[PDB]
Amino acid sequence: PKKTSFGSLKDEDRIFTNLYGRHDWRLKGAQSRGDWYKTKEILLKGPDWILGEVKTSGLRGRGGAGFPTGLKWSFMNKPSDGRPKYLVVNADEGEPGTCKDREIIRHDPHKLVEGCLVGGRAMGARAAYIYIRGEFYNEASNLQVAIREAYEAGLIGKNACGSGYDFDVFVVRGAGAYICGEETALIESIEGKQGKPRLKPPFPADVGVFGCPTTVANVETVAVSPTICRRGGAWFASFGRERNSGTKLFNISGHVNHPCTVEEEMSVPLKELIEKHAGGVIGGWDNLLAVIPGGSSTPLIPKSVCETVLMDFDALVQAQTGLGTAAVIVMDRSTDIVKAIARLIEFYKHESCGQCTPCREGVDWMNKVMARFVKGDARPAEIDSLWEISKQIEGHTICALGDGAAWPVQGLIRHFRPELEERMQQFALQHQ
Amino acid sequence: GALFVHRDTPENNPDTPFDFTPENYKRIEAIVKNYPEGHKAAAVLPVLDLAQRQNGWLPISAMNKVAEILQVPPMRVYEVATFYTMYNRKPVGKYHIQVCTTTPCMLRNSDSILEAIQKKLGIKVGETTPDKLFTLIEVECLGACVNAPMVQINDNYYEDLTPKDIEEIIDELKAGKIPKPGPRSGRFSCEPAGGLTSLTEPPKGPGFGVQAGL
Amino acid sequence: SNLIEVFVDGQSVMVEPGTTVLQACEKVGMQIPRFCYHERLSVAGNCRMCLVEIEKAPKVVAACAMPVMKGWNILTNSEKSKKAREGVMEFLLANHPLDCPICDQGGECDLQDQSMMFGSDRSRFLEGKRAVEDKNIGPLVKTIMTRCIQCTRCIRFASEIAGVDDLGTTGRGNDMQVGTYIEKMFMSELSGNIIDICPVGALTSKPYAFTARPWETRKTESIDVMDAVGSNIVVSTRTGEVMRILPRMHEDINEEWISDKTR
Amino acid sequence: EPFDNSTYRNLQHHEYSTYTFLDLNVELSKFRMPQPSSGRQSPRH
Ligand SMILES: Cc1cc2nc3c(=O)[nH]c(=O)nc-3n(C[C@H](O)[C@H](O)[C@H](O)COP(=O)(O)O)c2cc1C
Ligand code: SF4
Ligand code: SF4
Ligand code: SF4
Ligand code: FES
Ligand code: FES
Ligand SMILES: [K+]
Repeated sequence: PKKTSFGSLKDEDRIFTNLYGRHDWRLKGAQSRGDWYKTKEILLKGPDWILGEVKTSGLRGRGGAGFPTGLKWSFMNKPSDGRPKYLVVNADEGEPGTCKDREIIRHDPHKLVEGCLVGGRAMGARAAYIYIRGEFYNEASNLQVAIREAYEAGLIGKNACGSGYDFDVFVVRGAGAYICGEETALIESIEGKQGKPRLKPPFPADVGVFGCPTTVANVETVAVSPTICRRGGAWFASFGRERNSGTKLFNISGHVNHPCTVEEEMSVPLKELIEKHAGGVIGGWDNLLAVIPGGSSTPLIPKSVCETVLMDFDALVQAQTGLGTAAVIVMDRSTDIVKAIARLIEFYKHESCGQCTPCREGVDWMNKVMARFVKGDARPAEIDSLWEISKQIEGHTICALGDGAAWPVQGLIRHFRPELEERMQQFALQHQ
Repeated sequence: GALFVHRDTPENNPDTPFDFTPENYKRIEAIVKNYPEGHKAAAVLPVLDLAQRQNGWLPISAMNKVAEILQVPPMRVYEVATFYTMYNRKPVGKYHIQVCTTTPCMLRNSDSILEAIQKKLGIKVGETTPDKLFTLIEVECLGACVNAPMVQINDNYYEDLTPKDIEEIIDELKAGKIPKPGPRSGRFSCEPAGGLTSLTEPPKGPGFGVQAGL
Repeated sequence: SNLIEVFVDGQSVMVEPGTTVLQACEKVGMQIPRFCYHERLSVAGNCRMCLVEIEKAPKVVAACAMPVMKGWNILTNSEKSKKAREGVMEFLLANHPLDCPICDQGGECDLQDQSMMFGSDRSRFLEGKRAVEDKNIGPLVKTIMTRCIQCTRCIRFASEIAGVDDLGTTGRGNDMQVGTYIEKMFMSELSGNIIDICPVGALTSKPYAFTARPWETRKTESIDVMDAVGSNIVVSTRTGEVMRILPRMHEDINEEWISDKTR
Repeated sequence: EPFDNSTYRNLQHHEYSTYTFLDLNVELSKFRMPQPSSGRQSPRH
């Protein structure tokens, strides 16, 4: 009837079966692994049926925010006012701890291409723009080899798959900016400007890239869709809990015996992931200090919280953190957590686009303050100031980079204030 | 330094000789036709990247050439040049060593790789070797966090380095030959080092979990 | 007759669709704080000084860029709106130079006035401030660029009103700087208008430098005779001496601009 | 033909060059649809 322990996903129900590149990644291998199967029928069922199945699966955003996919994709169901419509696949993957998108674009690129076709048909888009980060040169070239095979086989382009739908897939490499993972900053980076995010009340579904209706989607969100439509949608919904449904790619990095990328059933306990797939934290589970669950934006949790937490959006939101990109960065007890969070804040300072005052000035301010916190060169009355500054950045910026910089600070202050004050007191004792 | 104001030098000035080779102009033409008519300013980033891949870096003459080719204002090309960190507005070495030093790589001792590089090259972070073969900088996340500390030399990823593997990579780099990218340990791409805790069975054939008529 | 009904602190106003929160507050006589927003320029929405609370909405909105919705109640003086303004002003003043006595903007700044009216009265910034090198864009505009708050008003004006795409931003983050990258003059008949739109002393008039303070000048409203446009101007005088020329708004003739010969 | 999850199958990117991606784009220009047009040649036109 119902599930209560959402783990131990089998190989049969894993979407990304060429995750480690141990099979052919080209068209011939991908076809034998189920790809590009009855795509003509999926397209001919119509956009309404495809979107209905994407809603039935309960799939949410796999690139952070986790907004439901079927509802987001249905903003394009409107009739055309003359302007073109595009699907913009987000392949930037700039979040520290996250390397899951990199693995699809080079070992299952045809999954991404056919997901582009299925989704763009669902949104009624003429072309797909895959914006990959410029650092993924080999992955981008693998993706474009796959796109070339899809074109030469008639699966993309004129009369795509025999459906009569005309669809193009263009790859546009980035040039070294993490802010270009943000959907509107990505849009403006496609348009040849600085990667600065736009103010939202004009939404990408109305005014997107080139000023046309667009939907920006993560690589995994796009790539799972052909298996969602071809396997049932109900089949996808039978994995994980309610709301947060399906399966996810997990990046386990940090103080782990076997850091790895694995596909595990959603709502999996963090313990099962770390022990079964990652081989456990070095020194055992007793040696665990924090774990950052969903990439650098998601605030850390302590070992007590991480002891009995489940890996989905709702369970991790209950734990004052987020699921983010399902990039778990575990830290053993031999870790300077203040140094780690200061390094993350330094990353966010280096990646701020500088457009808006709170991110531009405040993230730099928080980096300056956190650098002192590593040395202890501060008074304990500055911790509350750091909290207030982070809340002043949070909810006051154009994009979510300010929020994702303020959140690691809050997660450090929330669970490791004694360590910060201990460092400050040691510094006061050393420097009289 | 990385200053965001240009100053003319006898090497970097508007009259610095730069132009695209005919093959690069054909590649530019293929790039320009990827975007709708009236919106070809969307090609500034890839055309600038082609300028960098031909010349090695971006002199101000290359920026002006891209602006002329796309009929965008030069200041618009200047903004893109100074915003995206992959654009070399100063010459770099033959091999641009880029070591990731953010937290997931730092926890795997990315500093033991940085110190080995600084010891072998006899150079610091942010400067080139006198033979103009290696430039060393610290970069943010490169999307390879699962692999132990990694570097990007030019276009390739060298992963899970020990303070000895990067020495060998630099040794064969100085010997001219290019090294095989990827993880230098026994693992292949991103799987667990002890064995596959995941897909280990023949993948299902085409049309396995289908429904009705799809 | 297609006007929608919105509320500004409970008071109902009827606005055309597409009217922003800032404009809806403007028609009840309430001026939302702003730095980057100019009504004659495009909307940027970057300074975040116009953030305001929509009743029942957890997240503040940029009043300058957000179109009003039917039934919205703008809370222009709620505590959340005041705290947003105080945080934004704190961030604006974190790296701002302590140049008020030596800066020509002092006494008619905007940063000063909105710090007094909407920000806190004290600092908790305990670090070293930013400093950027000056840019030379001709003999008319003195760019003390470390006073710049990156509102992009000059860039938007130069690109749209003046039609010259010389101004811009280089770099990103905290070290993103407004300028021309290259050493280049900002020559245009309308170049001197980026001085007035600049909210701070980042862009100042070279001829007027160090010469007068705003409070001591007498303002005579007159007409320009350097051309046949008849631009409306204000003549600043002090102790019987003409001090400078400023634009005087006339929507039908010159709006709020004058040419460099007029100025 | 048999199961071969004991070997990497992504060895092509070892032989990629500086112009592999752009050459692939060039060869891709063959089969694309005609781009849409906004009517003008540039927003400054
Ligand atoms: C700073 C920043 C970086 C982001 N980077 C990425 C990224 O690399 N990949 C991604 O898929 N989404 C990224 N996102 C999230 C996108 O903005 C967007 O919400 C998402 O791509 C939408 O598609 P989804 O609903 O399928 O996730 C980023 C967001 C922010 C604020
Ligand atoms: S939050 Fe930061 S990255 Fe996002 S628009 Fe504002 S300044 Fe740019
Ligand atoms: S611009 Fe305003 S706040 Fe800044 S120094 Fe000048 S008078 Fe003071
Ligand atoms: S120079 Fe003045 S007008 Fe231009 S961005 Fe800076 S503060 Fe705004
Ligand atoms: S942390 Fe070094 S690659 Fe992402
Ligand atoms: S005035 Fe609306 S953000 Fe600057
Ligand atoms: K000014």
